[PDB]
Amino acid sequence: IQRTPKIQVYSRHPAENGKSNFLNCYVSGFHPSDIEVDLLKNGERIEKVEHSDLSFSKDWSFYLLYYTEFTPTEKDEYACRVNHVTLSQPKIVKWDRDM
Amino acid sequence: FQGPTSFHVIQTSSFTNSTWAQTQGSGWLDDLQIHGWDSDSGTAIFLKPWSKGNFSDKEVAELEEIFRVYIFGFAREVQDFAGDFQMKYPFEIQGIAGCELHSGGAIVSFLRGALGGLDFLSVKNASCVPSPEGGSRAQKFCALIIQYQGIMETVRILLYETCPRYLLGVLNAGKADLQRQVKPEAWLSSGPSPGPGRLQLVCHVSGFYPKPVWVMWMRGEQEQQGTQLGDILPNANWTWYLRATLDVADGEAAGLSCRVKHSSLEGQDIILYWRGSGL
Ligand SMILES: *[C@@H]1O[C@H](CO[C@@H]2O[C@@H](C)[C@@H](O)[C@@H](O)[C@@H]2O)[C@@H](O[C@@H]2O[C@H](CO)[C@@H](O[C@@H]3O[C@H](CO[C@H]4O[C@H](CO)[C@@H](O)[C@H](O)[C@@H]4O)[C@@H](O)[C@H](O[C@H]4O[C@H](CO)[C@@H](O)[C@H](O)[C@@H]4O)[C@@H]3O)[C@H](O)[C@H]2NC(C)=O)[C@H](O[C@@H]2O[C@@H](C)[C@@H](O)[C@@H](O)[C@@H]2O)[C@H]1NC(C)=O
Ligand SMILES: CCCCCCCC/C=C\CCCCCCCC(=O)O[C@@H](COC(=O)CCCCCCCCCCCCCCC)COP(=O)(O)OC[C@@H](N)C=O
Ligand SMILES: *[C@@H]1O[C@H](CO)[C@@H](O[C@@H]2O[C@H](CO)[C@@H](O)[C@H](O)[C@H]2NC(C)=O)[C@H](O[C@@H]2O[C@@H](C)[C@@H](O)[C@@H](O)[C@@H]2O)[C@H]1NC(C)=O
Ligand SMILES: *[C@@H]1O[C@H](CO)[C@@H](O)[C@H](O)[C@H]1NC(C)=O
Ligand SMILES: [Cl-]
Ligand SMILES: [Cl-]
Ligand SMILES: [Cl-]
Ligand SMILES: [Cl-]
Ligand SMILES: [Cl-]
Ligand SMILES: [Cl-]
Ligand SMILES: [Cl-]
Ligand code: NA
Ligand code: NA
Ligand code: NA
Repeated sequence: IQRTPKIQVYSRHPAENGKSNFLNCYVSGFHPSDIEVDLLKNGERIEKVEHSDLSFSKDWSFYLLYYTEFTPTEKDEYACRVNHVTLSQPKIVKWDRDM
Repeated sequence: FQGPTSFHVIQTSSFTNSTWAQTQGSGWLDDLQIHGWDSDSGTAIFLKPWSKGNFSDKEVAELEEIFRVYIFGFAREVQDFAGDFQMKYPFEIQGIAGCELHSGGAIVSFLRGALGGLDFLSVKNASCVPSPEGGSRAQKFCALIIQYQGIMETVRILLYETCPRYLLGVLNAGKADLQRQVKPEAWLSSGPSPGPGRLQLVCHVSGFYPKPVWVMWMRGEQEQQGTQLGDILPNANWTWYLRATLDVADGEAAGLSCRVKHSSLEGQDIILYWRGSGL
């Protein structure tokens, strides 16, 4: 049985338009380990993204953290895009300041 | 003392087909990564200046070679026995091994393995114990591995003799990072409505280190038992993020506060107050 990834997108600090911050995408609960994660700015892949090395929890499900420094604005949209063998096409979870 | 109390190594070995297999590995103090492993070269990556603990360059090189030979050897041996074990490709094997410092000072060692994301085996009292989920296959694996006294003895030494002194050495060598105190910041927000005539209030707590933290929704000095803690999420640079939520009826949100207690605050709790009608 393969397990699909859970994707959680959140900022390190409360969002304040024009102030330096970090966008995190925590991808967890998946199996097997092969996975593709990208952070997006207005649907375009962010090249300067850092990530953790593969780890797993007590139930053997894998998890990763992908993060990038960003400055939120009124109109710039951010998201996390993940592909895994359990998915037909990449799953996109948009960052939401109010959620 | 505060901070991590355990050290462990993890292995993820992915067998794509009969000719291709690759292993990923890493070294950790609880949730904090201190070693990387290059799958290609079969060499360790020391992520912190104190990652070698109190071990000499000689002993670190010896252990790297033990892991290099084991990682290459493990893929070689699984491929050779895959037919006998009725393995269908692709499959993935995971392993975790290490030791931990308990209250009272004892150091306990562990080793667990998985196949297909399910428990497969464990090591108790320096012996191979098949897990029920592993079935007949894990019973056959434990029979096979105990035929080779070389592997058993190397595992015993690493688990019960090498890991405990390594753990104490690296907890000491890394204390400036491991036992540091980083203050959290906290803020309030409004969550999606959980139901009719109900609001969800959210208390965000972020940037704290070490991991233990206390967050509660309050009415004065009274803890709200409805407080729901989300999962503790990682931040970059060894800090954490947590959301504490509370489902309330609109007319009952007034008078609520969120209280944060953390070792770095030295008794000065953070208190945020919910104020109504967008104030
Ligand atoms: C890396 O650090 C390890 C931990 O060191 C300690 O903690 C750190 C944080 C610092 O504060 C250090 O200054 C401090 O030493 C080192 O391992 C520890 O080494 C010491 C020896 O230096 C060793 O002590 C010996 O213990 C035995 C008894 O051990 C048995 O029983 C205990 C319970 O009582 C049990 O826990 C053990 O597992 C064993 O079953 C004792 O017989 C020795 O006594 C002799 O020596 C002392 C002087 O040292 C003397 O007064 C006595 O009269 C007698 O001659 C001695 O007390 C610790 O047990 C050991 N801790 C662990 C968990 O293994 C580590 O040292 C290296 O490995 C050791 C095993 C030993 O071979 C050392 O000589 C090595 O240098 C160090 N370096 C490395 C590379 O690992
Ligand atoms: C300072 C930074 C580091 C920190 C210190 C780390 C402390 C580590 C803590 C726990 C690790 C537990 C190790 C478990 C891996 C097995 C190692 C091994 O057997 O390896 C050998 C085994 O390698 C093989 O032969 C390949 C066979 C592997 C298949 C076996 C799979 C079984 C593994 C699970 C064990 C469960 C059974 C438990 C029963 C006790 C290879 O070693 P070698 O000595 O033979 O290589 C020689 C090298 N010196 C130069 O040539
Ligand atoms: C835990 O591991 C110990 C060390 O291997 C076991 O003791 C060993 O028992 C073997 C019997 O099959 C024997 O070859 C070893 O020489 C002896 N080791 C020692 C410490 O001298 C231990 O349990 C032992 O065996 C049982 C059957 C009884 O005779 C006990 O009195 C022994 O302690 C293992 N315990 C387990 C499996 O729960
Ligand atoms: C075996 O696996 C590798 C890794 O994905 C793949 O590139 C290769 O095509 C596979 N070999 C065959 C002949 O199927
Ligand atoms: Cl910042
Ligand atoms: Cl970045
Ligand atoms: Cl191979
Ligand atoms: Cl079988
Ligand atoms: Cl133990
Ligand atoms: Cl699998
Ligand atoms: Cl606030
Ligand atoms: Na920033
Ligand atoms: Na922006
Ligand atoms: Na938010």
